[PDB]
Amino acid sequence: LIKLQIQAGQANPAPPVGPALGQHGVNIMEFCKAYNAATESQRGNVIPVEITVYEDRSFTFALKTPPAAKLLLKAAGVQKGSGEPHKTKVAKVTWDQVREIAETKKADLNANDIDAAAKIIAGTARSMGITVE
Amino acid sequence: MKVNPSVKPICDKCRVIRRHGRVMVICSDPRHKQRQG
Amino acid sequence: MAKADKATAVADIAEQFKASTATVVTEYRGLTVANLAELRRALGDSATYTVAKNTLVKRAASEAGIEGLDELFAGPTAIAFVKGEAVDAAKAIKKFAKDNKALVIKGGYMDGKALSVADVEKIADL
Amino acid sequence: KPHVNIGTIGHVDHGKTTLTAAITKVLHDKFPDLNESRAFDQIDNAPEERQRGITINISHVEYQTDKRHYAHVDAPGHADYIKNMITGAAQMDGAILVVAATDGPMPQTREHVLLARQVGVPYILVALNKSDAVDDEELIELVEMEVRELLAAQDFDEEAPVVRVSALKALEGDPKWVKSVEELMEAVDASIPDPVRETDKPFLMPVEDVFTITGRGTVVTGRVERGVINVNEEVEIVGIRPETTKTTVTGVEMFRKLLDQGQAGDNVGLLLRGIKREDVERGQVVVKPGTTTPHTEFEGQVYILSKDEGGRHTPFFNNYRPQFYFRTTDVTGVVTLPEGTEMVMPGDNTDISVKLIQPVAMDEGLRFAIREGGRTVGAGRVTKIIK
Amino acid sequence: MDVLERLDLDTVRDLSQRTDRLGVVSLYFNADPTQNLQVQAIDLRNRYRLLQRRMEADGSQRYRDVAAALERRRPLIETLITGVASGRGRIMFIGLDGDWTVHFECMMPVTNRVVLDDGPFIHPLVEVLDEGRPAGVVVISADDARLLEWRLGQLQEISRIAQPFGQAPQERAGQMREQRQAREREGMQRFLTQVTATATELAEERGWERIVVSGGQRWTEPAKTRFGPPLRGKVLVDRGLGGLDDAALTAAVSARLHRQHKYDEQQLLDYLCDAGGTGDVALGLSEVTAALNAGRVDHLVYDPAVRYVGTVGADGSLYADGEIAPHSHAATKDSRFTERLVDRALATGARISPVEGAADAVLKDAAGVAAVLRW
RNA sequence: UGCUAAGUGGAAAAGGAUGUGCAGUCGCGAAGACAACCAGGAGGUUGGCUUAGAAGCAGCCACCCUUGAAAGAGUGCGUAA
Ligand SMILES: Nc1nc2c(ncn2[C@@H]2O[C@H](COP(=O)(O)OP(=O)(O)O)[C@@H](O)[C@H]2O)c(=O)[nH]1
Repeated sequence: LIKLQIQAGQANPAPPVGPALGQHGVNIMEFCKAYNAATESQRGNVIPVEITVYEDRSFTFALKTPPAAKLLLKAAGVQKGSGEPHKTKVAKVTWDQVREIAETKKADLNANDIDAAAKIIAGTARSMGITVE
Repeated sequence: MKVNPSVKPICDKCRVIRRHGRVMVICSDPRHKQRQG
Repeated sequence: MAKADKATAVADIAEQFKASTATVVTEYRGLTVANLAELRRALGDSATYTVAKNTLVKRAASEAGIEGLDELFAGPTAIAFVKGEAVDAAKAIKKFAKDNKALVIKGGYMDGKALSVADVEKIADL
Repeated sequence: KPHVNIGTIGHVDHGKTTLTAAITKVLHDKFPDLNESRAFDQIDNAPEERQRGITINISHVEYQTDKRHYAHVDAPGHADYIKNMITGAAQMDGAILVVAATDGPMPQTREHVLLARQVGVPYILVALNKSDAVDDEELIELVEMEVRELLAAQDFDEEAPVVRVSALKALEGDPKWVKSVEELMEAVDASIPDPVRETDKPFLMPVEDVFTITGRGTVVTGRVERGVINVNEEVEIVGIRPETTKTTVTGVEMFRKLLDQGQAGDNVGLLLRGIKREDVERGQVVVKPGTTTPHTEFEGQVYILSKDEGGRHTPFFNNYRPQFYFRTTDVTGVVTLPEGTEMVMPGDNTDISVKLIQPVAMDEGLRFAIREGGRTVGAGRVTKIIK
Repeated sequence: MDVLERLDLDTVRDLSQRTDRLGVVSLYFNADPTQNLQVQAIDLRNRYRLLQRRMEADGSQRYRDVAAALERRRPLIETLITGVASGRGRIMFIGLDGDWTVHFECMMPVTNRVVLDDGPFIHPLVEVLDEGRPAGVVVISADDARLLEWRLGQLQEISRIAQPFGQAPQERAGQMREQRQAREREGMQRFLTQVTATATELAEERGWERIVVSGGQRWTEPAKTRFGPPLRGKVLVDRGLGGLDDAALTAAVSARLHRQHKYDEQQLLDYLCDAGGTGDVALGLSEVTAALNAGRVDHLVYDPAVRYVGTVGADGSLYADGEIAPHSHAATKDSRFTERLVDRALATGARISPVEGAADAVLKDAAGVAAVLRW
């Protein structure tokens, strides 16, 4: 069972993805074709996938949602987060933007309500030193 | 086997016991085995 | 959970019976936390599922007229309070219990009387 | 009694080990003086081999029937069969396909048929297993038809002596099936044509050194592989140089002692006439004329070593340019993968098309190694001489 | 503008990052007096003029203006011939837009070279740094001790100590030869201890790799045996360094360190030969480049004499000649591939060991290039 | 009336240690404390930075939220990750 994050439609290159996918014997160029076809309209969003490998080299995969950490980074426009959070804060994010990111992650979070879901995303922004306003 | 005047539990699995008038440390890791002398 | 916390927890279980139409008692040993999320999401529209210390329930069970259900608080115990109707939650648990086989029902309490496992099964088919 | 190699192939969990056990028991019961039974565990506990670095698990068992000594090879897993059939230190002359009647062929059986056609084992015959547990005649009929078509399509013996046997009951001690096991024995003795002897094949010698001594002249030396040589027998030097040379022997040295003929396996000392050291070098072959031809392109089926065994650590792509090692020397050669493939991970077996840069002798079934950086990174067989 | 000193791999790595809009020209001048200086100067000017001709032959706008820049910087050639110091090997990197001319001089010999790329040519400079690692020299006498440093063929004095446990008894209290000899031996023993302590401290401070100890016919082995376990395996012994002037001292120390460096390189080649076949060493250009792409190379060994060529991908990757990854395309060809290999190895943090003669005997099949995989 | 098990008595330091006797403070516990056995020990997420790589577990900064019986931006071992 392989869990890793791949760019939206740039799975073809091997060295980041190939060797990690080759340990279990899965042939690379077959996966990089199937994955790229499934995730093409979402260009610009890094998207992870759970890869399941069966005993006979045959594999199946299930897609996921782009990371909460990555969605906040582009919602503010900053390239990289702060190296010393709680001291130097790279950007600010309105509470409206937070509830949008919590909405697109709703299929992968614990919270039943949108109120508690937004708090989950707000805690992540505290990790990279992004103010929530 | 380490033979030093000071013996101590290097890891969290070592135990300090007392055999035949000696202080000893016994673990599952053979590097940590040591007696006092 | 010191003495003060035990007094707080025992108060919560006291009101659970009073505000609930009925209760169903089960055990959960072997259910992964992900497997529990299946049951609570299935029961979310109808009932609430909690667990509590076997002894600490009995002290809280003395504040409600449920004095006939002391024998069922042995071993691991998980109790479900049904707030809306009875069949809706019973069918969901009965379906869930058949598959996993690690969920076992010990009894129930409806119409102010203790109830057996074989009787709770028929409530789903009612 | 001409000893002959065979082995079991077929999908895993079809009684290959069990059928070997039955054969051993029956041949020992018929000839307790001659054949000795092998225990089931020894069949199912294959000792590990690491020859040339390649890891294999094989079980070797031997027994003599009334006709000729037999050698029997059985391995636990499919990977062992692929590796052993490809690399092939000792190649079998005929194989038995243990297709159980419960479910007929599965892809593993198809690939065993494919590899058997590839490396060049000539003869194949079937032996349906678990005939006891299957009662319906229609099942065995359909399985027989399917296997017959599978064999015929792969250009094998369309009239293989198919036999129906229950291995488990026969091994247990049931006399109802010891007859079937011994009829396998007699079918194998009738079938599996006897191999041609090495001394019978035409002459062929790989050149190794060009020692030059006083009073005699250049002495091309190399262990004769196939055939026998005679003085005043015209021969051909064919190999890496562009042009073939035609010559004649003038004596055959062995151990400083002259002879008139040299048979296979003899560390001979051919002493040709009108030949100087500048005209022969290691890699060329001395052959009986016309028998063999040089080539620069071909197609083979190789098995690429893994990192653990000591091969590469990364795949290769088109125009991969390793050293190909035949006989006594290696020449570079560009590789082209088949269509529908553009990378070969280590530990995989695959067909490739090779284009060398210096002509060299070959024929279908020749064994060659792949060397890179000075170490072995693969092995295989030759399967088609394109040009 | 920048006559840099104290050259190490950090400075070389940072210097390779410098870039220009048109290009950067790298010049390596062989100022060795033994070979005729005029011949080397004429060869350097010839190579410069040939570069001018090759750039002129294109005739395109960018090529024309960069050629004009080439003939603008002609006098700088002479500025290399009359170097600032008396080094035996000179290097100058000139930017074709800015005025920045990075200058460096050392005593390690070099070969004439004129290159024009998008940045400095640091490869032969890495070889120079390989052949000139620092070392310490300790010359001990019954009267005093002398501590020096050797780096890049240049011998710097560090310190001089005089015998602190020495005095003349002057026959005041029943002196005999035996008592005077005993006193002298004890004093000399303590002096060896003190000098060894000082040299060990200097070694741990300045990062010395080897030490050349010279005590004489009597006091050379005790000095070697004083050094501790971390250092006693890296001490060379020469018994006649005292009484030599600076020229002879530098010559002897350089010869000894060169012998030791060649020995170490041979041992490295033997290790690479032995480890191959276990899968732990990537041999050959194709496998080495694939490992560098994955960032697995913990140690790169290459032959500076071989003229490696290869292909560079569209994402900065490296491939052997002909073999290109399926997804990748637009594979440019790089003819000076050795600089690319060294640059990638530096970018991944590996160790560079250019072995002078690896592709002749041991790694002949691999064409002189090998790497030690991290996993 | 007690203490010592070392022949201490009938030599010695920094320091190491579940030897043993006496006295005095405090935590936890029949709401089940301590030891042991059965089952959970999760999601955002591979937190941010740095790094060839750094995913609880070279290193630096923070150390939130949710479902919950509880589950640490992680107490060890382990892998190049
Ligand atoms: N019903 C039936 N079962 C068999 C017969 N022969 C073998 N088997 C069973 O099928 C299994 C086949 O295993 P096998 O293929 O011999 O293992 P391998 O040869 O090591 O791959 C064995 O465990 C036997 O118990 C048979 O004739 N009839």
